[PDB]
Amino acid sequence: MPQLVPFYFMNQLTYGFLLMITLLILFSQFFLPMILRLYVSRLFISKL
Amino acid sequence: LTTFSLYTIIVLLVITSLYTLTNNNNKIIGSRWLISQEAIYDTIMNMTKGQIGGKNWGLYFPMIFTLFMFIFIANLISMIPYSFALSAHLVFIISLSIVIWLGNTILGLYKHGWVFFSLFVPAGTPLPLVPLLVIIETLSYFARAISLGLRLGSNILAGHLLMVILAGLTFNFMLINLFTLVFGFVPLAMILAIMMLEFAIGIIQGYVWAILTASYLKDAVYLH
Amino acid sequence: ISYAAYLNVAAQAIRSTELQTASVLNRSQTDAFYTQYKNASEPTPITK
Amino acid sequence: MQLVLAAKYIGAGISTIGLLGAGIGIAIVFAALINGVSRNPSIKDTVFPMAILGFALSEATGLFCLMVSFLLLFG
Amino acid sequence: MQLVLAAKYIGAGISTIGLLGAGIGIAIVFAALINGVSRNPSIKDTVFPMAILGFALSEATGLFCLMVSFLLL
Amino acid sequence: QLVLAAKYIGAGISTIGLLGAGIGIAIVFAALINGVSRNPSIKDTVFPMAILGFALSEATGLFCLMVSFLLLFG
Amino acid sequence: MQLVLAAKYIGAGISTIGLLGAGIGIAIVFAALINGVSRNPSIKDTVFPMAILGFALSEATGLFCLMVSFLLLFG
Amino acid sequence: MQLVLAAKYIGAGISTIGLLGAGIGIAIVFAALINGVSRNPSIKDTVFPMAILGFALSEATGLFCLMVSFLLLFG
Amino acid sequence: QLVLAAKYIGAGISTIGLLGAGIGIAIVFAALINGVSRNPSIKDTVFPMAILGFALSEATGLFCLMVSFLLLFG
Amino acid sequence: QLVLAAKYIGAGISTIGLLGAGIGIAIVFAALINGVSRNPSIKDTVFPMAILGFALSEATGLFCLMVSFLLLFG
Amino acid sequence: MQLVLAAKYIGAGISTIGLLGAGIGIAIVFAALINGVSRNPSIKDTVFPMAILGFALSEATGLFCLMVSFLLLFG
Amino acid sequence: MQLVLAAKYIGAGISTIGLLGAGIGIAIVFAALINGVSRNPSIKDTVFPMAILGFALSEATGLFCLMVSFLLLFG
Amino acid sequence: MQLVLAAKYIGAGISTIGLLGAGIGIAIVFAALINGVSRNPSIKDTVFPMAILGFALSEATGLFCLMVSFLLLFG
Amino acid sequence: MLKRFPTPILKVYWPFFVAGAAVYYGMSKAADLSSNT
Amino acid sequence: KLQFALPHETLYSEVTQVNLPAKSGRIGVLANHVPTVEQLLPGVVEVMEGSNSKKFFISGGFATVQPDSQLCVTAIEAPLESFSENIKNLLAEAKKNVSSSREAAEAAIQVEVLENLQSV
Repeated sequence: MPQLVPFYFMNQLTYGFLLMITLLILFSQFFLPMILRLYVSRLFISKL
Repeated sequence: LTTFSLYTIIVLLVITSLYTLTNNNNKIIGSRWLISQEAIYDTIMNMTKGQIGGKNWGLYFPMIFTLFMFIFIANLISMIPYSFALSAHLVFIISLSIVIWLGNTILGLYKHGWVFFSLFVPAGTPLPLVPLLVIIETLSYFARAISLGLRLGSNILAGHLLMVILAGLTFNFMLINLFTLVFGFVPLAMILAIMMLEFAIGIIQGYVWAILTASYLKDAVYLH
Repeated sequence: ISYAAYLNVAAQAIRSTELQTASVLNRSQTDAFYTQYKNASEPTPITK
Repeated sequence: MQLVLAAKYIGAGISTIGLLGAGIGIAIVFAALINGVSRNPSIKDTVFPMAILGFALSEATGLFCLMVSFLLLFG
Repeated sequence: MQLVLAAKYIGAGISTIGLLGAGIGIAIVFAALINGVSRNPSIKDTVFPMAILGFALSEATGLFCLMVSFLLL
Repeated sequence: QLVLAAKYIGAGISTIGLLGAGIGIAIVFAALINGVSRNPSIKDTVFPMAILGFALSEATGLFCLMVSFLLLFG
Repeated sequence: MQLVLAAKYIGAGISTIGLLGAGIGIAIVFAALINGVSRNPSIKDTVFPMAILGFALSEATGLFCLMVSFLLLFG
Repeated sequence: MQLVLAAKYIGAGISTIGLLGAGIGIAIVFAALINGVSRNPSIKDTVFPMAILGFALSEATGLFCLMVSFLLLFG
Repeated sequence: QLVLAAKYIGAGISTIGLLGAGIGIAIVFAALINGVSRNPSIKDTVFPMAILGFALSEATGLFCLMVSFLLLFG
Repeated sequence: QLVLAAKYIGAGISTIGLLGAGIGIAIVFAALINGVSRNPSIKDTVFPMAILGFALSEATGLFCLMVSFLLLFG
Repeated sequence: MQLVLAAKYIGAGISTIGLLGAGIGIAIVFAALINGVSRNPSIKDTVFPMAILGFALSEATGLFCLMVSFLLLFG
Repeated sequence: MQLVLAAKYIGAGISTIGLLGAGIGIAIVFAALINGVSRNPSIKDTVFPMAILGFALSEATGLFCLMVSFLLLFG
Repeated sequence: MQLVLAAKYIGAGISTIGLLGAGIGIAIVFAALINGVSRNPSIKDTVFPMAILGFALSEATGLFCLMVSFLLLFG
Repeated sequence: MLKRFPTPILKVYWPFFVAGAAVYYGMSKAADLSSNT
Repeated sequence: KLQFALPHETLYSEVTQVNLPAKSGRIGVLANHVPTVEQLLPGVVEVMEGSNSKKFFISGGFATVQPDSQLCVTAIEAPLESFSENIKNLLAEAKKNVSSSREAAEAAIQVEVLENLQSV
């Protein structure tokens, strides 16, 4: 079955490993430090 | 094009919207959608500070976050009825597990030299069974290799297949004689209960992934 | 007989090697008579 | 022909055996729930969603057995 | 014919085995109820609903085994 | 005659299931005696509860038995 | 028929398995009795009637297994 | 013939399985005896005959199982 | 043919193995409840321990399941 | 022929009965160790009782073993 | 030969049953860990090494079972 | 004839299942020992002979079984 | 002969079941270790050699199942 | 809104990336062998 | 923390591991422990604050981990060295006494103390 055994494995794996590296960079440099900023901003007003 | 390729794009676009369309231009007070991803951020921050807990825990805090979110979104997309999985294409998830496992094994070799095999002396134990405990630690070390991926894969694949088989039975349940059309809502409710359960076992599995490859990362970074 | 009576006997036993002091010995020897009273009435001052 | 159809029915029956352990499992979690709650009088609000989680997980093992039974029974 | 009909009868029989776990399961729940009630006394009004819930869920697993027997019959 | 053989066999297999109920029933009554011995007084509340559980645990064994008879007779 | 008479003898064996459960069961009731009675002492007056009730049904489950065993065995 | 005689032997083997439950059962009574006797220090004069009764009753199920085995075995 | 029959039958046999895992998961969760109810305050240390233990218990079951799948598919 | 095979198989199945007795023996002895650790001093009364409990549990197993020999040798 | 190849596929299934024991075992060690750590919260650092040793050994019995399965599968 | 030799090797396998019981049994006796020492370390010297005795007797049931395995296997 | 070669491989699979008992056994010993250490905080120096001994003996019984399995599988 | 805050990842995740290339290559060959059937 | 207190002494009224003989067998209390109340049986006691250990022979009492990590141990009279040969002789006489004569229980307790003393 297509949802069991395909043979399209290298095609799949190419698009797959690309999605992982994209999300890794995207989270790490962009979206996570923008959460860390929310925390630090709340704390800076809290400190002041 | 290719359904798999199209759905890898859908995962990326869902994740992009979750840190853009969720709050406007950063409002300190917080916006209701972003409250969720604050709590997720904190419980994985304080969890992997709890696990590996080095000074490089936060260096693997994004990595453990994108291993969470990948599995978290791809077990909502596959839950749509007319939808073609990515994660229940096992070959990507199991391959990804093997990549992380090898990247732990290499990391362990790098971090703990050729005395990496001292990891496979589990504890100080009697010397005539020290070599036995190297064999049946290493056997378990690459049983750890496939368990992590295949756990998640099996749960999601089996869940969808279970629902579909019961749906096919309930199609013919509602296409036979009227005494079977009495209590026609009860198999629908049963399939619905399984569908509720399939979300649960997928979200727990993303946490199980991320704690388990934190336990493996604990092994890889620091000896034991 | 009470649990604390058991403990009492144990404490007395504990004042038995020979390295003992008077205050210890005094803590395990005391004189008293419980005069069980009654409703005026009063059974004798029977030694405690 | 007959043999293959037969083989499918037999294998399905054997698979039904797998379910029993999960059944007992659900009970064990609930037993712990009752005993804990009777010890504290008050742990219950925290413990109850935890208990539901344990239930679901135990049940799921049984679901896997069942779906395998269905694969053999129905095909 | 003969082999398939036979296989149906056999397969149904094997399916009954699954129920035993639920039977024991139900007993464990009620045992817990009795233990809890004997331990606290007063917990009972909260605890009795929890016991009923646990009972129902245990029974459902056995029910699945039972209906599979009926299908094979 | 294979079918007739199978009919008798099927009954036998179903008989196995009853063993579980035998243990189960005992567990309910064990709990009764343990609880009652610790409290004394719990017994009057607990005995109705015990009987409910007793019946329920048994009923599962009755199902296993029911399939045995159903197979046996056809 | 060889197959049918054979199936009766084999089938009888299978039925006898049911008895094991009653064996463990009876023991569990008596275990609880001895523990309970040793804990309380004097619970025994109430508890001995309770114990007979529990013995009886546990035994009865065994008797159900037994009568089916006899039924197959004899014919 | 060969099949029927064979079936006696196979059925007997199967029958012998049931005995395992009784083996554990006797131990469960006796464990409770030991445990119980450690609990009271003094219940024992009542509890020892009470325990022998419990042993006998659990054992009886075992004897029934053995009986079916002998009926198959000896014929 | 005989080989194909053997795959389906063989698969059925493997499935019995899963039962042990089902009991196992529950034992960890029961312990979680017992531990939490006993200390109250242990919950935050014990909860990650419990999830890890759960995962490992599940893993043996998963292997049984995988042998079943392997026989079914080939 | 078939009969010869049958006695060997039947002998195998009968051997399994021993399993329960082996568990039984340990349960009596476990209770012995537990009792003696509880009292420090129950042992004088209990040690005869423990050998009795052991013997009786074992006796059930001996029934299994003799049936096995009755099939196999007989 | 169909019979030999078939035998591998049946036999593999039979082997798989053994693995269950280790599975229950793993849970038992972890259960003790949770209860133990609850009973003395500061025991955790001492006990956790002991726990990992025990985990590995208990699991190992399951592994040996699974190896024999693979020998039949791929033999 | 081939059937007889087949039955020997199958039968050998069947008997091997009995050994599992002894494997649990040995552990139970040592578990009792561990608990006894921890609950009262002064009991330890008294318990140790009883532990070795109980171990041997528990193990023995399995060793009887193992000899039966060789009787079937070799013939 | 096809039957006999298949019988060897089958008998191995059956033997593999035996391992499960030892697996549960391993866990029982380690569970006891964990419980005991929580009682004393400090018994472990005495108890740990006893635990290793107990583990080895339980493991040995498991290995008896395994060697019969390999005699059937290979031999 | 979105802002790049550089995270060192080259020095962190090199063994992961080396493993990825190797598995990619081995799976390329595995995929080609599986697409024959 | 720890309080080892008595009517006429306040021994250890910080402390890290305490080893106690209790109705629950022998118990060790280390840092945070579950909050319990257990009656201490007649005892040989070791108290360790750091690695340093002080040994007491104790008349039993009650032990209570308080939820503020105050291990209240209360007992009637204790040092192990003060308690402990001549006593063994006296206790032998007391063992004889149980034969003749509440007094049976008293003399029985004396025999228990003799066992505890033998442990020293």
